[PDB]
Formats: sequence, C-alpha cells, structure tokens
Amino acid sequence: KVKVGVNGFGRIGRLVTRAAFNSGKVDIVAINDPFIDLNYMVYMFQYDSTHGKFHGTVKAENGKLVINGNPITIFQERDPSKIKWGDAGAEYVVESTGVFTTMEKAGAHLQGGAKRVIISAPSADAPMFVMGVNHEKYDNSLKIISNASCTTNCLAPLAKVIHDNFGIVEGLMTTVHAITATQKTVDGPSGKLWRDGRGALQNIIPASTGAAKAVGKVIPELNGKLTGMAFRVPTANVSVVDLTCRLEKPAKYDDIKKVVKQASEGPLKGILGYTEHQVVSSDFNSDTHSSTFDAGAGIALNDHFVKLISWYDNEFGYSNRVVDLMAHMASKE
Amino acid sequence: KVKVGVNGFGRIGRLVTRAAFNSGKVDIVAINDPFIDLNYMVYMFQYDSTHGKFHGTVKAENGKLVINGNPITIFQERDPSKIKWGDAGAEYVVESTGVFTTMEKAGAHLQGGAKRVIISAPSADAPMFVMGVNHEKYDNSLKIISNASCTTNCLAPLAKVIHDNFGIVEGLMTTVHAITATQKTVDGPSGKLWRDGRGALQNIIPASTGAAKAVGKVIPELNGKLTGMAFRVPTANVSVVDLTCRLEKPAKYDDIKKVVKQASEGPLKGILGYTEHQVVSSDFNSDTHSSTFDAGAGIALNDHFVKLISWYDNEFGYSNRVVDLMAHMASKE
Amino acid sequence: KVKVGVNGFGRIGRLVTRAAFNSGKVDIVAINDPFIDLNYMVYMFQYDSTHGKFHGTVKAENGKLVINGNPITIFQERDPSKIKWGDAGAEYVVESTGVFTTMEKAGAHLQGGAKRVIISAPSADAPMFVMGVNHEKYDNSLKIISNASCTTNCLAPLAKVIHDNFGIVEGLMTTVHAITATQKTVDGPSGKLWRDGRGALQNIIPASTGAAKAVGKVIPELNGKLTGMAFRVPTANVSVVDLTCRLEKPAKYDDIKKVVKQASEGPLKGILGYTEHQVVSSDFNSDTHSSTFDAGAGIALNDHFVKLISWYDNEFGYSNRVVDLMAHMASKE
Amino acid sequence: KVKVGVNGFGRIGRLVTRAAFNSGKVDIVAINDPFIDLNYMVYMFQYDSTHGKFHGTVKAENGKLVINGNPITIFQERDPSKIKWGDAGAEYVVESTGVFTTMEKAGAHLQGGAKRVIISAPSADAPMFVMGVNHEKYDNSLKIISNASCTTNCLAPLAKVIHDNFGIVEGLMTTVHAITATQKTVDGPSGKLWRDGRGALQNIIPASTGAAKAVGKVIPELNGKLTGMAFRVPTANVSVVDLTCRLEKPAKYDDIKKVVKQASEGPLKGILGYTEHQVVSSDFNSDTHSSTFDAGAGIALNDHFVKLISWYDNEFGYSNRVVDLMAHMASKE
Repeated sequence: KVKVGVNGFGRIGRLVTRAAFNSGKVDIVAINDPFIDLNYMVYMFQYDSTHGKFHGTVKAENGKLVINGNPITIFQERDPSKIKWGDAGAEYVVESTGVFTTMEKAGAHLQGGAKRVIISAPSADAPMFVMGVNHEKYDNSLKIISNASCTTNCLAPLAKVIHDNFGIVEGLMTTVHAITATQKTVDGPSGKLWRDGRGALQNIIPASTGAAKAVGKVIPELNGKLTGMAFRVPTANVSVVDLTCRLEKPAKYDDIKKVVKQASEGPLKGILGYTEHQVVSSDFNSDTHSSTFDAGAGIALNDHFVKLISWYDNEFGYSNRVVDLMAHMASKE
Repeated sequence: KVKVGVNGFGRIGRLVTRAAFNSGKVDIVAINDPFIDLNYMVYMFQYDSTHGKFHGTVKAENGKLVINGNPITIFQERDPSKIKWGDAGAEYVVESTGVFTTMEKAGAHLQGGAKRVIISAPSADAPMFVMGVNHEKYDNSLKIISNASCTTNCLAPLAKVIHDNFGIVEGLMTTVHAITATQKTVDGPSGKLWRDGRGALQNIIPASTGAAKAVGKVIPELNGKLTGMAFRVPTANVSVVDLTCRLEKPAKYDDIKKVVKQASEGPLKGILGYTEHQVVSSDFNSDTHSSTFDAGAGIALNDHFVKLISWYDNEFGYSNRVVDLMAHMASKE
Repeated sequence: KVKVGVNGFGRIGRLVTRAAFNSGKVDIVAINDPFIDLNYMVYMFQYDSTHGKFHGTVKAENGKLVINGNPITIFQERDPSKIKWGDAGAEYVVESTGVFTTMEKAGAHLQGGAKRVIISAPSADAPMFVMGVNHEKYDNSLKIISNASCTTNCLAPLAKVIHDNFGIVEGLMTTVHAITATQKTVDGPSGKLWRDGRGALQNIIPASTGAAKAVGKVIPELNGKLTGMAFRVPTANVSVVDLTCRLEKPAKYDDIKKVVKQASEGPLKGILGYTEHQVVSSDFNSDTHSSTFDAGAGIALNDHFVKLISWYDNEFGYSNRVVDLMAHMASKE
Repeated sequence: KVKVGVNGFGRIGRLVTRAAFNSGKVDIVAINDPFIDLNYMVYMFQYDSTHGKFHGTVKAENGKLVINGNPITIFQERDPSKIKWGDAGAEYVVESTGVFTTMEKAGAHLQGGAKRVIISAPSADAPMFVMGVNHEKYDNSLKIISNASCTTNCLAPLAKVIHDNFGIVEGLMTTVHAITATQKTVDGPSGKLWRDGRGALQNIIPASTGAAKAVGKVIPELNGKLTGMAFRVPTANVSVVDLTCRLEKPAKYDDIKKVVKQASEGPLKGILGYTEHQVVSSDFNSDTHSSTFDAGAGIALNDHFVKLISWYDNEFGYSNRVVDLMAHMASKE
C-alpha cells in the first residue's frame, strides 16, 4: 500500500480522506491543518451535510485521529517546509489547501520528506494528469503532479471518447456549477470577482472557467479548440457540464450514445458512466463517477453540430479520482 | 385606450395586470378566474414574493376588484364560451391559463365578444408575434395572436441583431431557467415528464425547450438553425439564455458587443438591453427588459464561434411585453 | 411475518415501503396507486432526492414490482372498496393517500379484505397509537388504527419522559417544519390556507398544527395542556420541535438531560434518541429515530420554566414507526 | 441636519446609508472601509440582492462617492484612531464593522473627532438605547451609545406593550433567523461555534441569542425574565420572533391583539406594526418596521399562557432604526 498525507482539511481534504478509507486504495497516515484542532477534525469528518454521515468510527485518542481503527498523525503547521512529512512516513502528500499550487510551493512538502506531491487544484507549471485520459503518460521521474479540476475531470473523459470517435473541430462548454465555499451566503466583498461576492442563495453567478482550456492541455489534439463559462447556482453538491461542439465527421445522436456507452462499459469504467434514465442532479450525489453522460438531455441540431450533457458530483467524484491517481502512481513505481 | 380582459389569475395573469396598471398602456376591465374568489384575488395581487408588494390600492367593493381606483369586473366561468366578454366591454382578452392554446379554444373567448384573443403561451396554430422582432408583420385581419414564450421572447431580439449583423449558420441554446409552478417542492408524480416531478429545491432539472424552434418561426431565415435545452435550477425569478452559435461572417467579440449596444440604444429599446456591469440574476429582478445582454459572461473561441449570454426576468419581462403587444395592436387598428 | 398492502405511492407510501424492505419487519405484498403506472413506480422508488437512492433492485416484470427479489402486486383503483385487498393476501393495509382518514373511508379497505387498516395521517375518529407512548394500549379488537402525525410522533416520546419525571403544568410547541408537497414552488392558489399557497423557496410560512393537541389524546394526563404552531421553512427533509413548558416540579437542565438520556438508552430506544454533539438538521437526515433530543440547543430560564429541543426526520422516522406499529400489532395478534 | 460618518461598508453599513439617503433624516458625509475600494463601493451600494437596486445615482468622481448628488468622503483606515473623522466634519459616527463593540474601541472614533459614536452591534459596556422603548432616557452627556441588535430591536417594542398592559412573569423566545454573512455556504471551519460552520443552504442551525437578555437591560422590570434561542434557516432577508410568555394578569388573545393595535397606531408607530393579513416572510421584505406583530400566527393556551409572533426585516428595519436613533440624539442636543 501507499501511505498518503493530506494537507488541509478543507472540503477536498476531508473527502479525499473519506474516499481513501472507503475505497481502501490508499492509507492516510497523516493530516495537517494549520487552523483546525483535532477535536474539531473529528466533528468535521464525522458529519457532512452534502455527503451524509461518515460510516465507521472517527475518534481522537492521544493526538491521533483514529479513523476505522487506523491512527492518523495530526500536524498544525502553516508553512509546508515546517511539516514533518518524512517523520510521518508519508510517501505521497496531497496539497488541497489550494494556496500552494505553484510547483515551488509544492516542493516545500517535498523537503518535508514526501516523495511526491499531488495538487488537487489545477496548476499551470505542474503537469496535469487527469485519470483515464492521460494517466498512462505518467512517469516515475515526475515528483509533482496535478489532478486538474473537478470540471476538467468531468469534461476530458467525454472529450476523449467523442474526439477520437467523430472528431471535434471546435467546442464550447457551459457548466451549471454547484455552490462553493468561495460564494458568500449574502452579498459580500470579494475583491477579485465582484460576481462571486454576490450571495449564492438568491443569485445565479456567471463565472469564468479555465477547465476547457485545461482539457486542451491534457488532450493535446484538442488544445485551442475548447473554452468555456460557468454558472454558479444554489445547488449544494452536483453540477452539470454541457459541451456544444461541431464534429469533424458526421454523427447521429444514437451513434454518439453508443460510443459513450461502449467506453463506459470498457476502458473508461468508473471514470466515465452512461445513464439513459430520467436522472436529476440528486441522483448523482455521492457518486464515484468523475463524469456521467446523460443521454436524454443532449440535443443535436445536425449530425455535425451536437450538444452533450454530463453530470459530475464535483466534491466526491474528484476526490475519488485523486485516490485513484495515487494508486496508479504507486503501481508505476 | 384599449380595454383588456384577463383569463386566469395565474402567475402570468397576475403580472400581466400589474404591468398594465403600472405601465398604464392598457386598462384592465375584466378578470376571470374559475377557482379564485374575489377576496383571494385581492390577496394574491397585493402580495407577490418574487416581485415585491403591489404599489397602489387593491380593494374588493361590490364584486369589483378596484385596483388604483379602477373597478375590474370579476367572472367565475370555467369554459370561455360562457364568459360574458362582450358584456364586460373588453376589446382584447389575454388567455393566460394556458390550457386554451389552440386557436379553437381561443375562439371561445371570441364568441364571448372579445374582438381579439392573445395567447400568453406558445401556440402552434396561432401566429406568434414577439415584440420587437416580427411585431410589424401584424395585420388587422388576424384575431388570434400568440406572444410566444418568455424564453423565446428573450432569445429572438438577440438573435435578430446578431443574425442580421454577422449571420448565424447554426445555433444551440442552453437556458438556466428559474423555478416554475410546474416543478413540485419535493419529489412528486408528474406523469408527462418524470424529470419535472422531481423536487425543485434540491435538484437541477434538465428539460426540453421549444423556444429556439419558435424563434425559427418568428424569424424566418433562422428557422431550422436553432434548437435547445433548459435546466431548471432553484432560483425564484430570473433566468439566463445562452446561445452558442457559429457566425457566417467573422466577428470580434467587441464588434458583437457594439452592435448589440447600438441596437439596445436604438430600435430594440426596452425590448433589448445591454449591460457591461458585473451583474447577477438578482439585479435583473423586476425588469421590463425582455432580453438583457451581458457582455462580460460570453466567451468566443473564434471570430466565427461565439457564446452569447442574455438574462431575462421570465415572469415580469414577458408580462410587460404582452401589454406592449396589445398597445401595438390597438395602434394598428 | 405480516403481509402489508400500501395505499398510495406518495411520499409516505414510498418511504413506508422502503423502510419495510430495509428493516425487514413487514413484507409488502401489494401497492395501489390510482394514477402512478408500474414503470413510473420503479422510477419513483429507485430515486429519492431527500433519501438517496434505494439500495437493492427494483424491477418491473409481469405487472409486478419486484423489490429485493420480492414481487409486489400492483393495483390501479381509485375507490378502496374496489381494491382486491383480500385477493392480494394482505393482512394489514396502510392508508397513506390521506384523503381517507375517517374511519368509514378506512373501512372500504376492510371490505377489500384487509384484516386491519392503518392510517398514516392523524384521524379524529380512529384511535391513535403513537409507538413507544401508548402502543401497549392496543388490543386485538380494534381494526382501524392511526399512527398520528410526524410532528406528534416526535413530540410525544419527549413529552412522555418529561411529564412523568418532572410534570408539565402547561406547554407550547413551535415546530420549524420542512417543506411539504402541499407548499407550492412559487406563489400559487391554495384556497384553504392562503398562507401555504405562498411559495416555499422564498417564504417562511406560519401554519397551525394540531400535533400538540394530538399528544394530549395519546397521553391522557397531558390533554388540554399542549397546543402549538409551525413554521414552514425551505429545508427539504428534517424539522425541529420546540417545547416550551413550565414544569410542576423543579428541574435543573442537567437533570432533564439525564432523564432523557436514561430513557433513550432504556425503554424509549429507537423511538427516542439523545445527542450531545453539535448537531444540525442534515445530521438527522435518513434517521430512524422518530424523536431525537438535542441537549445543547434548549435553554431553561428557571428550574420550572424550560425549553426543550427535539429534531425529527419527518419523512423517514415516521415511516419507520409505521412499520414498527404493524409489527407490534402482529405480535399482539 | 446632522452629518453622519459610517465605519464599515458591510451589510449594516451599506443599508444604514441607504436608509439615510432615502429617509433623508441624516446626511452621510463620510464612509470608511479598510478593504473596499471606491469603485467597488459604487457596485456594492448600487446592487443589493436582498433589497433591490438602489434608486438614485451612485457615482465615483474625484475620490468621492456621489450618492443622490451628495459627495461622500471615503477613508481607507484599519484603525479608528487613524481615521480623520473631524476633518470629514462628521458629528456622529456609526460603528458597523462590529469588531469595535467595546467602548474603548469605540472611543478611537471619538479621537478622530466624532462627537458621538453609535454601535450597530450589541455592546455590553455601552448603554443600549433601542428606539421606541428606552430612547427617551438618552441624555446629552453620553457619547457612546449602542442600538442593540436586530433581534432585540424587534422583541422590545412588543415586550414593552405586553408587559405594561398585562404583565409578564416569565418569557422564552424562539427566533427563526435569516441567513447571515457568518454562515458559510457549505460546511466550513468556524472555530467558535461548530454549529455555524455547517452550511446555511442545507441545514437548520440552532444558535444562542442574547437578545432576550438585552431586552432585560433596555426594559428594567423585565430583566431576568427573558432568555432565548435562534434557528438559522435558509431565508435571505426576513426573520420571525416568537415570545412564549406567561402573563401576570389574565388576557384574552383578542385583548392582546387590541393593545398591540392601539400601540401601533399611537406611540409605537413605525417602531411597531400590527397586521391581521395572512402575511408571509416575503411580505415583510424591505420593511421600515423594526417589529411587526402578526395576529393570526400566535396561539394562546390559556389567558395566562400566550404565544406572540412578530416578524422583523432584520437587515432593513434595524438600519432604519439606527438612522432614527441619531435623529433623536440630534434633537436632544
């Protein structure tokens, strides 16, 4: 097995660890949170409104978070150089805080002693390896990897299947995103985007997403052909991606439906999923599937011009994929 | 002035009348609601959660709804043939219930004595005259007219400006619609669409919209080049339309921004509006503008391939446009 | 085991059956829904936004809803006299539609052939037997029983413990109820209460609840000392009951906390539950506990004057209690 | 007139100034916000989701926020000693940030040059003068005053009328509060209360309120007889206070209804308001009334034991009362 440390007990950090203990694929040896105390950690992990209550035992004995009978060392260090990652015997360390995206900031964890650092947020400098798309391009030499973003994680598997099968000359993506921690409850002062400062509960917030531009990085051919936008709506856990694209080769919508289905049942299993049911966002809650294609929703004007709909549990699916990344990395080692 | 009767005191009916007394353009002589009593009518009209409280006096004296000093005759007849529209001295009658879209059903109001019937819901057989697009094609001979739909009312003015200026080879529309009366509070049995039966508060409901196909009717050239889909999200009053289209002639996004601005300040005034501010859905609440273009949100991949964002207050903007339709019809007479 | 038929596939009906197959205590032989088709039934049962997705297999073979390998006969009869309850071999039949509360209406199911009828809605004429309070007063002679209401089911166990231990001279209850099917998404015409017609998402609806007056029926001593009111807020699944009462004998809040805890761990187990954690409504979602006391929230002005807070999953907890009722009734037989 | 400076452009600060320019009672000469730039200030003031769009002109010329033709000096100073209140010619300064509640912190504004400081948050040391209850006890000698809290502002006028008329031996208050800035959109780390860290949209948060204990300060007789609790629900702007109290002298509910009505139409006008309509929270949005009694909702078990319901627009009503306070203070001078 691979021992994994987590930096930050945020939404991503909490769910990365929940997925790890559930899946079982990686054993979480250590968690570092500058501000969250051990007693608070038990509370946060035990109860999640979006994802139900953690099943298993979370307890706080002798400074150790004992989840499912496994004690986790807890660190309270603001700067990653200070964190004793090597002493915690953590092979891989997942940067989740998100304030350390740049590879230099990531390498502070490396001096701690972590053999490799994984970034749960898109990083420009770091190479990005979305699972099921470009994961097999990973090599042992790389020590800092990014898992891109939840939106990109959803988009790319669908893009990989459609682009290979029919070709995509050009594409535009609209994402109906779910509320994030960034969005304030009522109108509030967000200096960067005045758009997000506005309250989440009563508004519909149009924001800019680089996820399509990140898919262009992970899938080389597609680069420069995908850009997008996002709407933040008052939904707690699940979001939907919509790719309006002009194919290179003609395609009937039932052909599009078939190729996705074939991919879902074959190599993109778990990474991609195909549902014909009359599904809604709630049905996709607590999903493992990074991307789930909906067949009914998408409407195609022409064989060439098609709209594709794919629902992703942003918080859960991404976190499960991070765990999968690390398991794959360990196998490559 | 023109005396206008309203059929149905539903969301559309209530706001059509609020707009009428506010704008002042049409005087509402009569309202018919099979199920809503006069005392209830005062309550419903006086307080609207989405649109604030009606300003003015709504009272119930001698069987008359006296709004702003004007008494409105009230009818309780389920079938429109039974309604005494002629006795109420109503020139124009606005079908709002929506169960009488077909022109035959509409003509029952005509026997009542209404010179013309207007349908606030899209009707296949009836000719559809969206204001500011094909309104000038109205002739005195026609007695049954439809104002199409809120979604189509938003789409078409934007489509009229872009298509004329740059051309549109093909287009696909995604609408983040606001909650409707159709959507149940919690999971409920909707036989037609299993999708809508699902609860509005916690879900994101992907539905099918014929509004793009209706724009193709109102603007002839565009017919067969626009189709779409809609997502129902938990937002009370305002929705956003997104047109991803491939232009025929190249266009820089700043050129697109200019032509819309020119149109907004010139002939499509009120019908269309251009805002560069960092707006959100709430800002567009209680708007008169059937369509309001947002410049910041839309992102263009290529000069040819562009995404256009336009926000519409579905309940208010449409209702104001219905009033405008009738005023235009009266002038033509 | 006891074979149980369900009338109505509404929120209560769906969850009564989910609880039955999960708990395992009663085997659901038959379901009758005048309007819901078998194919729709599979959909509704499989996906619930409030309660996650049903775990197990729900399928539709040969006119039978096969849930977890057990086929359920399906009936489409509007009037209960017409339903073949005896042919379905159903011993107990749960009226859930709620339009048949009166015992005469209930007895139509009895002619169908159901030995006993259970009403999931409070019924005046029928005797009401809340589980864990007056359940042991059930006798074989009675054929029509009511399980009261979710609100009463929460209130009474707490009332039973406090009243016995310290006495309650007088009490007033405020319930922050969760959204119901009755509440319209946007302002709508509800003739009975103008209050509920108003939209659920944006409003806070003060309604009147007879649950406190029903507790007075189930616990005789308390009768005439409890009345209440309810606020409908935009929360999907869980509600909280608040009993402000003046004790007869002095009580320190830590004494109140102890007696409830003792009751929860002893005879009122499952029926009542005590939590000291910093819980919120989401934590109580998908709960079996009809009433869960929160120790932290309640504040006592004097030893005599105390405020007690208890959270109940209205949809799930009640449904589980209905199953428990029937199991108890079968044992008594 | 009195020239008033505002410290902090938060929800309270923005609405205190909106009320000031609308009412007209105080002229806002200066606003200080350490983090909010002038351009951002125009945006925040112009658009408010909860309160509609500001009516009038807000512009940014020569470093001055020109609202309705009046230029407001803008300061960017974190510490109040540094702020040039005297240079801004501001007689009264409203502390709104809330981090400077203690009178020492308040006196830093005093050295700036502000003759008097007003605290929009409850302050222990500062004397608290709720309008319409103890306002006439204000004297010129006092330089630091607090306007208590929105919850206390609602409670006390109702308490003043009921206590005087019938007497209140003891009282307990439950407030269904609306979402605040404190409540995070999704589960988040709030160290002080683990309860509030939980997400506002999906939860119902039981918190502790000292407002009842503050009413005991403003009305001396009542001190020690009122305590309470609050539930944070997902409603954007309006909340409801519920006082369950045992009167000293008998009272029929229609007598309670009368005395409140008499008070509303007489001395507690604007401060208190009585409505018999079937009102809901939305109806009270953008209200000036600090407290509005609802007659229908409250239910009385006995003449002695009564439940009283009063709805308050927390953000708007309080802010208007702050303006009224200062006008009263100026008159006393």
